[PDB]
Amino acid sequence: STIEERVKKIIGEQLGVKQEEVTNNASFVEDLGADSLDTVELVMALEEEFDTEIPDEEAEKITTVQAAIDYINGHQA
Amino acid sequence: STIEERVKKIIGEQLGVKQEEVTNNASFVEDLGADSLDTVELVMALEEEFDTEIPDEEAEKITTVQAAIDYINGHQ
Amino acid sequence: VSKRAVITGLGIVSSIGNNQQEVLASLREGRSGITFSQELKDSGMRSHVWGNVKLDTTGLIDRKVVRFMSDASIYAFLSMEQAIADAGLSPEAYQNNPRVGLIAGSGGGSPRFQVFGADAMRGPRGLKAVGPYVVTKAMASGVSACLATPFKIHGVNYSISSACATSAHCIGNAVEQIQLGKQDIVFAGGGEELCWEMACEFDAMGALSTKYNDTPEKASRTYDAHRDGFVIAGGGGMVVVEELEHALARGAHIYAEIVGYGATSDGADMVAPSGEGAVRCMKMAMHGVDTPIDYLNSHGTSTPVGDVKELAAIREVFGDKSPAISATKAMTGHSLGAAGVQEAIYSLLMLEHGFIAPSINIEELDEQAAGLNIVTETTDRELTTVMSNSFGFGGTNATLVMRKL
Amino acid sequence: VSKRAVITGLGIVSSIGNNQQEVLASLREGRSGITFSQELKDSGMRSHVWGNVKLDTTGLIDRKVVRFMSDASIYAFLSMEQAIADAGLSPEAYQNNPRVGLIAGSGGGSPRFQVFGADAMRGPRGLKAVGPYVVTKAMASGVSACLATPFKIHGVNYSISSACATSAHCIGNAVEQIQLGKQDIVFAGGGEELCWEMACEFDAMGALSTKYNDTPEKASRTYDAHRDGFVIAGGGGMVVVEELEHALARGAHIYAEIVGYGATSDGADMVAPSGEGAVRCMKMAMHGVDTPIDYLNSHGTSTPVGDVKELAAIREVFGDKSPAISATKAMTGHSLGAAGVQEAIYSLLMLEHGFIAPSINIEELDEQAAGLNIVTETTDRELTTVMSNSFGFGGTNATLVMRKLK
Ligand SMILES: *[C@@H](C(=O)CCCCCCCC)[C@@H](O)C(=O)NCCNC(=O)CCNC(=O)[C@H](O)C(C)(C)COP(*)(=O)O
Ligand SMILES: *[C@@H](C(=O)CCCCCCCC)[C@@H](O)C(=O)NCCNC(=O)CCNC(=O)[C@H](O)C(C)(C)COP(*)(=O)O
Repeated sequence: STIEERVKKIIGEQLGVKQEEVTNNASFVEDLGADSLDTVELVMALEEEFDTEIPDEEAEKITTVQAAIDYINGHQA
Repeated sequence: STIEERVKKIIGEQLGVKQEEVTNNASFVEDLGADSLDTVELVMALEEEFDTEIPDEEAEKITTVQAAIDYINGHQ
Repeated sequence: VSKRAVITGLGIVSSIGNNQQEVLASLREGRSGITFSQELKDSGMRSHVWGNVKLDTTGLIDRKVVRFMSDASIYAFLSMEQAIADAGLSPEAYQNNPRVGLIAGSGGGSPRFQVFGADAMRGPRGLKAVGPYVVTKAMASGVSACLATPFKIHGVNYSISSACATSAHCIGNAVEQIQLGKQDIVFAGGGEELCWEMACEFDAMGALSTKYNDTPEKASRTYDAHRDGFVIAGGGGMVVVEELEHALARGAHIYAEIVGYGATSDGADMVAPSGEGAVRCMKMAMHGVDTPIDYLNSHGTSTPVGDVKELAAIREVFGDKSPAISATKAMTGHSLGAAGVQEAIYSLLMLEHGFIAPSINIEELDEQAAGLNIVTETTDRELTTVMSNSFGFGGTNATLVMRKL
Repeated sequence: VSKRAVITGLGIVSSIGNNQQEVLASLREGRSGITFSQELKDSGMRSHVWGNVKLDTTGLIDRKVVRFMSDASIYAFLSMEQAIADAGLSPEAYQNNPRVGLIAGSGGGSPRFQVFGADAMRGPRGLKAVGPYVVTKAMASGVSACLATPFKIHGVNYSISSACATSAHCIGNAVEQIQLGKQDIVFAGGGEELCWEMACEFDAMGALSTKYNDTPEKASRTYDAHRDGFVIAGGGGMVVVEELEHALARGAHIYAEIVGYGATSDGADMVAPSGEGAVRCMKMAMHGVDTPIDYLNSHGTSTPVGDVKELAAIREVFGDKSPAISATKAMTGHSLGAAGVQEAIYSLLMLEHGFIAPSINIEELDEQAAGLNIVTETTDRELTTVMSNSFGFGGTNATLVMRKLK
């Protein structure tokens, strides 16, 4: 929601890519200064934060801030 | 395999010598071509094979197959 | 005058052959070295394929020398013996000679024995379980140390390491030794062990193949739309780099001269190439080479990112004059540090036996591979000049150009 | 084989100093860098002393850069930062520049992180506990890969590995690249991590000092009759190797010319030196050098086997004209892969600052040092030509000779 997930995700992502104030439209790579391995690592961090394992086909799609919130809000845990 | 047979198999495999050229009075260094790292490994294998510990003081005294066989016999 | 360097002997142990004859046959037939690994699966990995060496090495090498070696050294050693035989060198010729040297490396030393040593330290026996032989199996220079010593090498003795360019930089550095007049002969090449200890770290970056554990011979599939990473492989290779006048005077068989060697750096990303480094690398290898590249052994690892960037760089280097390309890794898998020397040898056999080997398992091509001459059927051709590429993490690039006299 | 090569900058992270000024002070005072090690003792090890780098590295390297790095790469990266500044080089001069390369290695990659990625894989989380950064940390070329990438190096880029000769061969090969006219500048050096995982492998051989754990600063004692093995150490070092004309035309500070490089092989014993190969290596490095060797920084690890064999070789080469000799490892311990470049750096600091650093901890001098000039106390002297030896397992030998510019 925001502090349910959006904020938490947003915390997760800002600590991961090291950034401050991440916008809902931001692209990890195009806007937040990330690469493949950062995002691999960011998926791990979102898995620790919510005690869930994100499928490969799904994690492949998690490349924007919204894609991260949409995945955690639109599924389980 | 008795003490002797186990001791000669260890010596034989590690020094690369057929288990019949392991004479009882053969010297690891003079007769079976052991070098200083062979010496470390042989003592470590014997220690493991018979659960005995062999201090450095004792290991320098063991120059022959029979001295090894004799050392294992008289510790446990 | 600066000297010229030629290849007078080769040796190889690879997933597709235990000597150059077995390899020649495999290359002509497009035979796959890839098989299912119950070791990879037992470890917890998602890649269950690999290009394993099909040979029990137990007891092949003398106890007194094999006691120091990890498998990378074993494979490089066995390759050296074949290379010495191929070059027709007697012991009196290459042993105890300050003009004969060796440069050979591995990408990773021995992860298996670094892990063994720590596992044994932490157990009940402590040091007593470690043994006195782990250092030479684990050091990054094991391949050169474990060969230079029993072969009585008196000249240069060291390893190059540059990830999956490792053994091509070895060959190139060996050529520079000849060029500088410092050595008459340098044995050059490398080896790599095959183990879950190192495979699993590649899986953790999702760089290996995950989807075809049920169809091993198809998992490595360079330039194909549904490639999902590379197939890890092990093995070894060695070539005899020799000064040209020295080779002629002794009556040696010369496969080819090394007419070009490129080594550049991307200075960009740690795990993805830039193409810009590769462009300069091939360019610097072709510098002064007045004949065209008849065949190009690509680096091609069956990765999403890798295959395209190299075709891009290939396209920029050659214009409307593009040459033929195949990725032998589609058959062999990826031997890492041993890759460069093995592919140099595959290219040398294509030159010696006048064919081009095929890039296999290309069911559906990739759009970016358009207009390019990816040879997918064995083709007989009088080759005269061939080129091989190797690239590696850290943006390191190597290219070798090999020509008949 | 015609261009001339000089050192125009250096950097170092060492058990005796975190930069060259601190290293200079330790060298002049004969200060020991060896300390007691909890980690080593805890592991089960008989050797409880090491040459640790006394430096908090928290925050010294950008997060996006250090994520790929083992300690070896960290030490070399910090050493390279120092050396670039010391050479007076700016990004515009050395970055994105195809004539600027890097040759830098380690003796053993990262044993710590290879055991890490294996300890993790076999643990509960498996692949996710391993994480995606273990290859660049554990691969043998990690030192070169983890520096050439963030420093935007475009020329040559690879590691040489040759056990304890590693970073000396790196400098030598850097010199050949200049000589061949392929590069204007090559950063050359190395690094090594310090960890029980690697040190216990040496302890198992009998290679490490074990009898002096109570007095750690006396454990490393090259040429002492009661030496009992080397004291493991870690660190990094980097020198800027530059083509001569290029250096002169930019007003660079030049420490020395590299006027000799030997690289030979024993072809004899895997772990004990033949001495014959060292003789040829030193002779090769002295070839065409028309000035005497004023000071020789031996390899001198404090091993019973090793030290005397090298003394015997120095006798053979020099005869009744021994250079002044000292083993700085008695102060610093043995940094393995990084030893070569750090000792090239000590020798360059002795040459630049006009002194001979002492060979410490010699209570009783071994009977084989006879006829050799082993300097045991700091001695101010105007040096012109210095030599440094480095040897490794597998019979690999390297020698560097460095000389002031006319
Ligand atoms: C080998 C290599 O260079 C590194 C390992 C060798 C040493 C092993 C020692 C272990 C202890 C291969 O990775 C290789 O050939 N690399 C050269 C470049 N080729 C290539 O195909 C690029 C690989 N990159 C990728 O697959 C992606 O770029 C990756 C992994 C970064 C995915 O993240 P992102 O870009 O999506
Ligand atoms: C370093 C070295 O060469 C190895 C580097 C390994 C890199 C990292 C690997 C990680 C797993 C030193 O060992 C070194 O500098 N060696 C060269 C100088 N030699 C020397 O001082 C003598 C060494 N040998 C001995 O002391 C004996 O041979 C011993 C004790 C090992 C066995 O005794 P035996 O010969 O009487």
